Amino acid sequence: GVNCTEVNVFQTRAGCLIGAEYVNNSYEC
Amino acid sequence: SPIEDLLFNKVTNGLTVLPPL
Ligand SMILES: *[C@@H]1O[C@H](CO)[C@@H](O)[C@H](O)[C@H]1NC(C)=O
Repeated sequence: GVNCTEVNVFQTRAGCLIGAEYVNNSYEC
Repeated sequence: SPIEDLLFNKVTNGLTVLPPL
């Protein structure tokens, strides 16, 4: 839950993710 | 669904809240 503008970046609703990109397709997780 | 909408419109430091999966 941190809008990491004060610290590959993708922003989820659970926070921001660093180190992982975003993929259009979906698979069982 | 309309019943789902009617149900939805009836229920209202250091302590974070994790979002559901
Ligand atoms: C993070 O901050 C920017 C600018 O303050 C805002 O536009 C953006 O919506 C914020 N992120 C989220 C997930 O709300």
